[PDB]
Amino acid sequence: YIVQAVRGTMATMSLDDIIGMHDVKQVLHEAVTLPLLVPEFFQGLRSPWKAMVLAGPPGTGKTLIARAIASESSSTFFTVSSTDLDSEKIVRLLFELARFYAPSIIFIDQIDTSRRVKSEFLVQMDRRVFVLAATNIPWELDEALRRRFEKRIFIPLPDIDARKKLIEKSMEGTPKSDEINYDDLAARTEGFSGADVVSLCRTAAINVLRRYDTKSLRGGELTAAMESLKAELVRNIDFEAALQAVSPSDTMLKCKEWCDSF
Repeated sequence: YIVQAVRGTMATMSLDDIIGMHDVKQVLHEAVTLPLLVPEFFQGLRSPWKAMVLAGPPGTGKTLIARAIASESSSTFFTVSSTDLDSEKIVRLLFELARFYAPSIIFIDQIDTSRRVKSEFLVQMDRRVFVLAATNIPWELDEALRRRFEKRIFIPLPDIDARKKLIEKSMEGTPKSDEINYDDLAARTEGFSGADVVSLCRTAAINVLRRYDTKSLRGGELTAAMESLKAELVRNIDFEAALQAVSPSDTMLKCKEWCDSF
């Protein structure tokens, strides 16, 4: 047929391109990578899980860690958003090409989120194909889903040590003064998700543009005032301007009360 949007989801990263999630990494490593590498050990009572759910706040690394395991376990990766916004003529091809192209991992985002959609999903869920699920609100039940996902992993927000290594990782490549304190930034970014840090750095990086006299309007013509922008450094005043603009996202403790209990 004419639906090559599935090939626009396939793949064929690195587990150390991810900062932190040390507990989450060992779980996904034992659950996906090891079973493929020592099958004689992971059979019978040690049969691998065929699916699990990653539940945590938004923007704290669920898609990166999903793609990383696919790279470490040499799995072909299938990424799918839960937005069918006719639609069902894809899952029976996604799972078809997933089983077809050896071991594969299907990551679907926001399972909380087109009528008879869950039909063909469960009708295709119920070689190796490991499904990795992520939701921001695991409170949303639909027990037909909460049943078919036994392992529920809570993936949390970074601590101050993982925050600093994130803040430094984002600022790399960008011109900046040395007077910047990544320890103070880490301390002042308590409660920030992983995506919040990038939004902080993307903001301070362009606060360099805002501290400029915008009357150097120009347009179409390149000005010495615009070749001056290339020399400008991100400074603490930008991070000060960023910290009062970028805010984070009791709110995230519900995933602990949901993953650790029923």
